[PDB]
Amino acid sequence: GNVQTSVNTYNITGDGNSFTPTSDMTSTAAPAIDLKPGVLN
Amino acid sequence: GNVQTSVNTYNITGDGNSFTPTSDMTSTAAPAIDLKPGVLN
Amino acid sequence: PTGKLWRPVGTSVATIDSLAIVSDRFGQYSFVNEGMRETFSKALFDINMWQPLFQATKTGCGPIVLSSFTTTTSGYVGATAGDALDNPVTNGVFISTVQIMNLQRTIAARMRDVALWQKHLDTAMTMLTPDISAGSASCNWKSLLAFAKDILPLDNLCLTYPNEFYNVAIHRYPALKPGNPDTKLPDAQAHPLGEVAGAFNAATSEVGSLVGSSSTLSQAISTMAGKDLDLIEADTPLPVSVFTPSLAPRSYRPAFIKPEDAKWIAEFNNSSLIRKTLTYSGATYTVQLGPGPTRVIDMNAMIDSVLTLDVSGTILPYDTNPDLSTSVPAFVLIQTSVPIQQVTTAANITAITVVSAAGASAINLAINVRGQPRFNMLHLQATFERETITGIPYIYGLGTFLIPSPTSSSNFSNPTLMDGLLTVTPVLLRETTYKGEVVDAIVPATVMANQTSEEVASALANDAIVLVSNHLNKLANVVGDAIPVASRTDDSATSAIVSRLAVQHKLSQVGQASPTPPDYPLLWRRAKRAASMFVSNPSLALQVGIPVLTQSGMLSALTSGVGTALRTGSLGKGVTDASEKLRARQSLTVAKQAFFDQIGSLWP
Amino acid sequence: FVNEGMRETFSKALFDINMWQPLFQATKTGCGPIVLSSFTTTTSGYVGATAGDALDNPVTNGVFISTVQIMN
Amino acid sequence: FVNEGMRETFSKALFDINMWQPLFQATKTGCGPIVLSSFTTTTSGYVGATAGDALDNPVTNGVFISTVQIMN
Amino acid sequence: PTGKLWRPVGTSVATIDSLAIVSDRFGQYSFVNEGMRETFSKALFDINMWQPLFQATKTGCGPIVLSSFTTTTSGYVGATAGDALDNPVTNGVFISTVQIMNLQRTIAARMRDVALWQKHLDTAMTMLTPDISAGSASCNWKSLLAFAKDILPLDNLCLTYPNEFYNVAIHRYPALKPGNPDTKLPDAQAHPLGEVAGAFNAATSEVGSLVGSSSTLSQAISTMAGKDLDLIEADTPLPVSVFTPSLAPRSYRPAFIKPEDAKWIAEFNNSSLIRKTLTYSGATYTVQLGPGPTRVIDMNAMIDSVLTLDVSGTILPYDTNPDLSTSVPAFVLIQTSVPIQQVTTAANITAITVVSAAGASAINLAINVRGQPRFNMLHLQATFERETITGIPYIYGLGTFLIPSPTSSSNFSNPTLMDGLLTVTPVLLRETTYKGEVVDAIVPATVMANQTSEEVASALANDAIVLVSNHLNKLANVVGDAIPVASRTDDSATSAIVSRLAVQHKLSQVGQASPTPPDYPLLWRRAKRAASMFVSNPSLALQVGIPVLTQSGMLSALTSGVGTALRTGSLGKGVTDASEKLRARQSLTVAKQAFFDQIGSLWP
Ligand SMILES: *C(=O)CCCCCCCCCCCCC
Ligand SMILES: *C(=O)CCCCCCCCCCCCC
Repeated sequence: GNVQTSVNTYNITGDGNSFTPTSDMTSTAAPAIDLKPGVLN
Repeated sequence: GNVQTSVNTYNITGDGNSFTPTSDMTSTAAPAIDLKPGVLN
Repeated sequence: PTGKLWRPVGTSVATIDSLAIVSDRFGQYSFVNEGMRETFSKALFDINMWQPLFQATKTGCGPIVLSSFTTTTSGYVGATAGDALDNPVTNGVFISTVQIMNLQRTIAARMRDVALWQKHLDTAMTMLTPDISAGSASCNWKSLLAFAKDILPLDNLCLTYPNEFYNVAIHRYPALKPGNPDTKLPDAQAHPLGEVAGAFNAATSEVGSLVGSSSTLSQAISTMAGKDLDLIEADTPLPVSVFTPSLAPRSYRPAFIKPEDAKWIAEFNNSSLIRKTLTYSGATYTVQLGPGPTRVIDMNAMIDSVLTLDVSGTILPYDTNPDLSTSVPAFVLIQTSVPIQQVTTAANITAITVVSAAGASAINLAINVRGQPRFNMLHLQATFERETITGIPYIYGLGTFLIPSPTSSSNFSNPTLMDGLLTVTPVLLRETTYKGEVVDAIVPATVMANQTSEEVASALANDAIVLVSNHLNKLANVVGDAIPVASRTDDSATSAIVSRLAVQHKLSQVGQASPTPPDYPLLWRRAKRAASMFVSNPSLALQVGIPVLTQSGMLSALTSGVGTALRTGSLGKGVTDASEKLRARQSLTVAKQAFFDQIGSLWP
Repeated sequence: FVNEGMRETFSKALFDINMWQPLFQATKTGCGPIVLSSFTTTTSGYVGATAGDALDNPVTNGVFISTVQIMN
Repeated sequence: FVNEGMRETFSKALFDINMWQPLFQATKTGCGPIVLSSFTTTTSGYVGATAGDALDNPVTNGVFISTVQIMN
Repeated sequence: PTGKLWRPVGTSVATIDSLAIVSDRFGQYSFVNEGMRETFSKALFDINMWQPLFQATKTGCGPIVLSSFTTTTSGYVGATAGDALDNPVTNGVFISTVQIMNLQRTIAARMRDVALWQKHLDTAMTMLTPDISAGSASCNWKSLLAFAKDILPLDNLCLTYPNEFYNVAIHRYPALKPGNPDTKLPDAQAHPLGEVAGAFNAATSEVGSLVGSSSTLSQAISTMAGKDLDLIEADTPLPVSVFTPSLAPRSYRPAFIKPEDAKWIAEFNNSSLIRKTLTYSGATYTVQLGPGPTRVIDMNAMIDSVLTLDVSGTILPYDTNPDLSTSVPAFVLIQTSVPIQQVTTAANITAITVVSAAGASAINLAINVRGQPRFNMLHLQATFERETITGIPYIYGLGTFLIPSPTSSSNFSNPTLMDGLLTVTPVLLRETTYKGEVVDAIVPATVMANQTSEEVASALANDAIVLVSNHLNKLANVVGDAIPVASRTDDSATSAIVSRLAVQHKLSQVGQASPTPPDYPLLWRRAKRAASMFVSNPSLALQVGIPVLTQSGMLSALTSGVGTALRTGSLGKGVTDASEKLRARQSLTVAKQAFFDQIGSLWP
């Protein structure tokens, strides 16, 4: 967790972070991208 | 050896290539680069 | 563009650093690309539809326009300053976080509202199959209505709002055509809000149904790429993971499985009996290894599983040899010095551990079922672990009896309780088993036509064979499903094979009088049953002695055919037998028209 | 031709990669953010499946991706 | 400061990497040829080991590499 | 810049493609960066020096200026169009290929020329040690010359060109100062072409010798990073490769090594004798396994090597028990059913293969050396291979006797020829052995203080122990060499350890009366002998029961100290005992001055 500083806009051990799940926003990237023949073109 | 074409200035199966060692040019890249403390600075 | 919108925090000059997610009091504006508006519009569209029921019941709050949750900001919109710099969008349409919240909880709140009514409308709608699939068929409206006026149970919602549900309905069922006000007659055409979608689902007589035939293909394509049917008979080490083995616990009946028919089970084929002893819970019992060969589960070549030998309904002759009664049946390991199948007498058996005994002797576990006392269904059960048997060259799991006192009566009995239905369940998928060894990778092609009739049915839960069977089985349902390997249509599957048989039978003819020009009508037909026999019983392709199917070419061939075959089906694949299929649909509409005719008379 | 929706995919695919920007620099791999506008072009002509039907799709300065690009 | 000889090394090191250019593109890894002139700068001042001795090395527009760069 | 020079083939605009290696009729101009001119100048400089001898002998061809092989082209110079674009060099100095050929074969041709003369100059120069290392010391020139006028053998080249070699010499030996022409006296200072280099090699009295102390450090630094001394007691699997095991074939004396002192060697500890038989080359012989325990090389836990059991000089009592004579000694494998150390009688031994017999009985292999007939040095020898013993749970290599007829005489003999010096040579480095198992990775920290006194000396050629010994041994020479672990200087090595002992003894004092405040003068001294005992016998750190050295901290600690210790030595590390070292050098120059004094008298 050693301080970095600019590489990325947020420090991990940074001031006032906060792990806190909300039933409201179910974390998700993009897995189901459609590529099948008919659907991709 | 399938033809490529531009990726690199030479085809492998290209016309008139030639494997032919010469005692004169002992093939060598750069392994002994000096990095030791005193010598790198 | 896509992602959240950014703007030059440093002003004017927007470089790959003078940007910053334009956040604020509303959250962060995320761009609403063209297609993502199709969804939220398609979702809201399906809600607006229920407009007449929202007013009737004073819920709702007016029609939900998607243009109430968005905005018209402008800036650079990407996933990160760097890439957002290449998407300068002007007056794009973004939805702020706090908004992405309402368009969400609104579509959710309204979705409940309608989901309910929409359920009442249905128990009444489908309650008179408003859907036929060949030609038409009416049912004089008066009757129809005066009829449902009955059936519909007193707690629907189609009785409290008839033409408040009817107006919602007219937009979902192009069956109900409302009578036009200024000509007081129907319309021929039916205009339900789902105008196009409903047009493209009708079972078009030319080819089954585009919506069907289309999916049955994309569906198969999914599998083909997914599980990894491709590469099904690849000749080279493959991590068991590549076979996604899951929910895989097969059960048997040893003490029957021949030792050579399945490496994981050796037998004590010795002349006389081998009565040994062991102090178990104080009391001294005698393991028997009776008259017959007593096949025992070998421990090596046994992927740390959960062996659960069930002993039930199986005979328990404590009636004759009284010797048998009193002995608590129990699964016991047996470490032997000299390798089994070379272990002659008691002094040979190193030690014997009762890995799991059954409390209470053999005269409480019984239950008379017509003379022949059976075994009250009970499950003895070890939890074998790869390394608990480290070093130990010879050790065998045996579900025997543990007699408290061997006698002359039990001199021809042989108390192996293995005749029971044992159920091994691999508890550690990563490691498989093949030909008696434990491995981490299979070599597919090796397991083809390499097992015998029963060197397959005797496979050990999650072993190459059982894996190279679970695999073919998927590929077997892709062909069975998508491809027409069940009609005289010499399909892409049975076609890939025919080309192999030719190229094969053709070179076997090269050199020597070549008195036989390849057949073809006979080859097409031979490969048709080959591809067919596969779809039928996927397994066979593992058994030595199966015509065509087991030559190295096929399968590796088949799949890669079936492969490209699915990636071209078109959409109208349903044209196959779309004639009798059609004629059968007209058959149904003629019978359903017959129904409407009674609804039409009984309730005039 | 790269019709509207087909850009949604390649953008949605690249979008999921750009996301990992902070890890690409950290580990000196990658090579900067991948903009889909680096593989396309702005040609213009008639775009169809066959001369006959392509004649009814005069597109001006549409966004097409050349084969060798559809490769990268 | 990056004295003359110390540039020989970092150039000789980068030179041995640029060589593999045709394999970096082929396999879409890499990120273009690594020029040592991308990690340095052209500052100017006095460069020594300590204020006292650095005073006798006035260098103008020398080529220095900043710490965070000596990192990349 | 570096590499070959490129130029815009497309002209003017030079982009990352409009470039091209500027080749031509001379080959390709490669840039001659600043430092690379230092070499070719330093090489030519050492040749020009011999100018006076080139003219004298009409060879050579004038002084070789490096500016005759180069050119002054200009363009972009890199390793590839892409990167060469960022090195626009104007009028740089490049050497064309065909030139890089001459500057090569010239420096080579001339190098021979001088290498020869330069050898004659030497047999004459060093033939009067022109090098002292403390204070000065002359030797009146007349004598000196009139002296070498003798010694020098008639085929030198310093007699054919005295002051043609002398002029070359004056530039290499700042000992010979030529008398100035216009004052006819020396110069005090000596000006040899190697002005600086020769100044920086003199053994400076402040600190031994910069050229020495400097290298002894960079040398150690090389090793420290190289072999991988760092990570020497790492606690985690490490590929044997990480230990670069080479030239590693250790030899023993089994039939002496206790079975528990080295897993790879079990013994037949059975009551009576176990005479077995075997038809070898027709004739039937009897392997004995005589009276004593007969320790045999186990086959499992035996990395497919090249076992070569030598049996020589060892007693061969065919004199007493005549039974022994006639039996051809031979290394034989022995597969037993029941595990050895449980193998009682003959029926237990599955089979016995004569993997390598010695032609001619035991009465031709003998040789009387004072009554006690010995064994004419001969080497029996198998080539054990991991898998040739697959499945086979029990099998042992035994260098026994193969008696052609067992008798009462050989009832207390026990013909194990294992007392001979066996030499196993791992023939497949990738696989190591530990505690009796064959592996591909070691866990260093595990092998520390885990062997016993002799569970080390009994290690098996290329086994963890022998690897975790070959490793410490390097690290042992880095400290022994660079660091001063052999004087009261509480060096960086014995210092890293002291800090561990403190932190260790300090917490063991925490909780309870803490009646003993840590010592330190006693801790420094205890850790000094700990670091010292290590440099001494690197091995010890493997034996259970060694003070300090075997606690998990140390070593892992030591090395990482010694590590940074080398990366800071400075240059004047030689200041250590640079006093007595100096006083010893003056001692030599005083004795060498004594020599010059005789050269000065005898040959006046
Ligand atoms: C410093 O690296 C100390 C360790 C703190 C974070 C390490 C990784 C565990 C937390 C993950 C944060 C990022 C997403 C999980
Ligand atoms: C096509 O790839 C056929 C194989 C011919 C070359 C493959 C690699 C063997 C020759 C190496 C050429 C490059 C340096 C060895």
